[PDB]
Amino acid sequence: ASENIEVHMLNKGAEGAMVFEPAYIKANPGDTVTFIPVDKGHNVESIKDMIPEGAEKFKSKINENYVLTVTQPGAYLVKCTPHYAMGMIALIAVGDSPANLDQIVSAKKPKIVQERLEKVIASAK
Ligand SMILES: [Cu+2]
Repeated sequence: ASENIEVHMLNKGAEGAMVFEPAYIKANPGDTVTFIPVDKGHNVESIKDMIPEGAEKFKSKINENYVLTVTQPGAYLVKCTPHYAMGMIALIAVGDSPANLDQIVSAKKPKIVQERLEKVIASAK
């Protein structure tokens, strides 16, 4: 069955300022991911060329509870549009072995983002 996972958007979390909690999401195809802003001023958006081929781009409105359906297997890098430069990202691993994860780790992106992205990848390891 399809499960729903809740992800929160916070000004301050345990890992720092401007975060997605959790920042790492393990899901199966057909799962929904619900993005919930706790504080005002956050949204969720897929980052260009950081979702698997076949997946559709999306961008939520600020403060709305966004329901994302993941169909394609692989890795999804998401961001909060206004705080992406501050490291506000979340990774969604749908299925096993996202082949595009390598491509997501190497893609050009803010240095503070790379730090968080790597750290979540190591913790999931
Ligand atoms: Cu934000």
